[PDB]
Amino acid sequence: ILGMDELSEEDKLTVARARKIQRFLSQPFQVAEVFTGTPGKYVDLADTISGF
Amino acid sequence: ILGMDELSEEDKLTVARARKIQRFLSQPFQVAEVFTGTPGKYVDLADTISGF
Amino acid sequence: ILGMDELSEEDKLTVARARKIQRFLSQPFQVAEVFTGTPGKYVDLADTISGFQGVLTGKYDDLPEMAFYMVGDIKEVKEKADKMAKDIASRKEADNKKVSEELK
Amino acid sequence: VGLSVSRVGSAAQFPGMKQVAGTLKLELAQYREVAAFAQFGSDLDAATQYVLERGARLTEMLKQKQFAPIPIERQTVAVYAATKGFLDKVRVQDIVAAEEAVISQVNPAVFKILKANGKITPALDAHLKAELRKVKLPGA
Amino acid sequence: VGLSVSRVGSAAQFPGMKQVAGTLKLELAQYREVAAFAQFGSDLDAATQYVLERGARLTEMLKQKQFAPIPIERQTVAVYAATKGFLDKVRVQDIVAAEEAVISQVNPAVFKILKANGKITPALDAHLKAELRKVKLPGA
Amino acid sequence: ALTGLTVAEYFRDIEGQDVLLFVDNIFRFTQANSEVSALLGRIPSAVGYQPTLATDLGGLQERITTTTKGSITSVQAVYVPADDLTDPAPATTFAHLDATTVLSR
Amino acid sequence: SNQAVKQRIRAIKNIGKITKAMKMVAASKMKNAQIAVEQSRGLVDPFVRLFGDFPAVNSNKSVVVAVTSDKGLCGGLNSNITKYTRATLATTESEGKDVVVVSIGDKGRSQLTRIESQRYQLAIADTYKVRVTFGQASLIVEELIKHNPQSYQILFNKFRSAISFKPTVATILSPDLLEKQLEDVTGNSLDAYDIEASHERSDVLRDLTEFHLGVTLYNAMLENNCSEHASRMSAMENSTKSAGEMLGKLTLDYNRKRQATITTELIEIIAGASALM
Amino acid sequence: EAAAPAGPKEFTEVWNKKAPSTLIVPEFPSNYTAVKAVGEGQVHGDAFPVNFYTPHSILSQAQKDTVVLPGVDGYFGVKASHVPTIAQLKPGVVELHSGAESEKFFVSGGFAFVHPNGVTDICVLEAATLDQVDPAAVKSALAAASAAQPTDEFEQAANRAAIELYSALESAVEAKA
Repeated sequence: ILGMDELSEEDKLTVARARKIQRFLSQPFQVAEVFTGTPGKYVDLADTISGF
Repeated sequence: ILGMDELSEEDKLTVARARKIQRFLSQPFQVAEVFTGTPGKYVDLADTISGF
Repeated sequence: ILGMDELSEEDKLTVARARKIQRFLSQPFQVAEVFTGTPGKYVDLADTISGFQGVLTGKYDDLPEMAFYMVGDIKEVKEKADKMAKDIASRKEADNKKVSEELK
Repeated sequence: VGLSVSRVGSAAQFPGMKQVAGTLKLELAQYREVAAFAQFGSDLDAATQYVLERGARLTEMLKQKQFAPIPIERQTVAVYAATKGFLDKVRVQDIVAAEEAVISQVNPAVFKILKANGKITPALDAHLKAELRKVKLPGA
Repeated sequence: VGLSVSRVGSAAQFPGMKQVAGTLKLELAQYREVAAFAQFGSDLDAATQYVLERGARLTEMLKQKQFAPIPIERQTVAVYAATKGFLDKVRVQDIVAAEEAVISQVNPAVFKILKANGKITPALDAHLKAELRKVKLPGA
Repeated sequence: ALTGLTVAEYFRDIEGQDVLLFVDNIFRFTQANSEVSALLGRIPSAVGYQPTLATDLGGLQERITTTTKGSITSVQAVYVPADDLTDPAPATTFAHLDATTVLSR
Repeated sequence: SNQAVKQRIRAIKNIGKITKAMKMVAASKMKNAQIAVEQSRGLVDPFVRLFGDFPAVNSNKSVVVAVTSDKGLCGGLNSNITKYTRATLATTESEGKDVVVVSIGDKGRSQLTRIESQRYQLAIADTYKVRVTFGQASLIVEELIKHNPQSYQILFNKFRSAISFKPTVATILSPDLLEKQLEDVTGNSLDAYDIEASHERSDVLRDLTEFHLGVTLYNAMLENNCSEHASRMSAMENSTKSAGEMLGKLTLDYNRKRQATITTELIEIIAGASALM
Repeated sequence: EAAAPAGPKEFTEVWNKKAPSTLIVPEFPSNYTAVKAVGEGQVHGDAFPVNFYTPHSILSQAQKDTVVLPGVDGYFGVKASHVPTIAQLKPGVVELHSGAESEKFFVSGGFAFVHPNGVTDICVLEAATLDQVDPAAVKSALAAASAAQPTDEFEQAANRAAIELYSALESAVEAKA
């Protein structure tokens, strides 16, 4: 409605971190390599926990 | 949003009249005196119209 | 919700032209003249094509909204603005020299 | 007033009332649209304020109380006294009392002329403009 | 909290929990009325900010940790700590770690007299009030 | 509710008094007659109710009147189902109510 | 078809809560701005009693400033003073005067470009972002004195009460270019004053009109900021009204659809069971 | 000599013919002031109206019996029916006297108009009173401000303003009671 200008920068921090988390959940698939463009990744559990 | 003393001199008269009207709508009940202590007051119709 | 004050200016142009053509699709009927009083207008195809083309290009942005309401052509919105405008002053000064006398 | 319709009863009504009710209908249409124009009290126009007070005059004129229906000539004379002048001095409040004073203080022969002639003749609205100026309206 | 109800209500509550829940539910009700307005933080209001911060103090108190049920005297002590104002020292992001810094640090005698008495006594709300200041609350 | 109305109707007819009736939750009267009509195999009307909703309500509510002997007055608790005053059970109930007393928190 | 109406009810309900929050925060910011506005109104009075008030001067160059807002939920404030800006540019112009059009606020360059695209020359914005100070108004006045006009016009909304904002034109004349010429009436009205400066009276008037422009500008964009807050307070109150109207109509519509859903889903069950029984 | 007969009552009569008739006339800053300059009266005796202003404050708008102003030629005192004056003020102390008590307002420069009707309008930017001044930063401020003089003329002006302001401030903070 407004446009992310009236949020006191503790809400803008979690908006930016949540957008980073929203993108970082997406992962290419080795069965969707023929769909879009990308060789698929297999993330380990330790790498997942450390990255998030 | 403005303050209780922001009002006009006539609207404060209506506030002071309605606040004592809505007090006067309350009434002690005859059946409630076994647990409230104050005795109950039956009010007749002419008394209600005249007082209000 | 927000009113028209929050629009862009091309959006206010869109709203003004759309209210104009909304009123301009309205038309009096020759079978509704018995219960409305307004006589009904047959509008030829070339006339309505040219009128709506003119409102779309912008040639009638000066005219108000209610001059388009219940008129036949694009001439009659101009004559209804002429009729509406002239009155905009004519409101009173009908005091006496009446037909409402007591002997004549 | 905007949604209610009777077109079959139109051109089948009282001619004296059909004279006055046309400008009544147009003034109420203008009143509804200048009330829809004002969703807010912040900007006054003083040209729409005239029809915004004439419309609140006519709305107060139109409302009547229960179980007392009014004959058609006393409706015609009251709406004649409302859509014309003769009522601009009462604000919005005393227009019921003003309409009752119009009905009671106007000479009751003019109701008989309006009933038997059916319409308002020139010799009749002459005495309408005459008899309406000599009534005393309670909002002054 | 707004939609949950109990039609027995206050007749079947722990006395002493009854003494703090009456203002806890009122304060949470006011916080729910000013809820979703704490997205304007620099756009302060200075009177709704107190009830917004206290409502955030109280909703982070009521959270629990999954097959760790709490005895009623310890819950009563936690609500008495948070609704009297001892926890405005505390950062709101670690109130859930501040109540192990109330329950484990208050000596286990307040709990025994609150359980056996079954209500808050003037002696106890002097004593544990004095005990609620020698606690090492995680503030910054 | 018919049993309570009979107990009030004796005081109205035979004793000649001004009786009060308290049909607590008239909506539950409607609900129970809806369930009775459903168990008897009847096709339900609008939203889910008995086809006889207005008639099963008017059979109750028309015996609560003033006679030349005395009167029965009803203070019936009303429930509004989906906070919807146009639901057929409160819409049919409000056609009989001569007064509403709203108690609020 | 009954989850679109439910999510529209959710949309209009959160819009109404957003708008009531905006209304209460504008009502709070109007009160904290009224502290600063009524104090700054004092310094305007000595210059308007010393130099008078001369709006229709025959200047051959003017710099017009329309003091607009940054945020746009004001409800017809910036449009009202854009109308007033062109209705003073069509009034004070007399002979072919060069008019420099300036805007203070982002909502001025959006509309003064739409009116006066060629005479628009400067755009001050972001001024109410932290607060308005006199050094800020002084720097803006310095940038207006980079041009050398014979007059200044400041178009702002005078915050009178919480509902009344009147647009105001405040005129500052250049010191001996036009101001001393407008003060002499067969002699002067300024020669009553014993000048107690170091250098000449032209220099003390050159300092005094820069100070008058800075004071007028500071007060102008305090008054306009207070009217901005008190006009957002009424725009976000009518928008909660209309978002309550839309929500009530949507709830009536949703209950009609809920009843119709239960009826048709029950009629399907009866029609399927009557084909088997 | 007055070839443009300007003014608000002329703008409101010329503005009706060049503007749309829907817009009411704009207000002017003369309509929001009350005390004028040329108008009669407004002194009545030994007191006289002193409007001590600031952009962010109104320090006094009462009546005083004498006003000491720190003019650029030197400190002068305004009594009741003073000569009309447009005095540019040096950094110094205004004292508003109202009997035995004296509020010592150190201003940082500005102006001070004594009008024909006896109204004093002191118009300064910053006016600190003398108790909220520290005497510690002014001495290293004068020592440092008497040191850095490059070939810039702008910093010569700013440094001269610095040394005259801090020197007047030490003169008015070491000579108090």
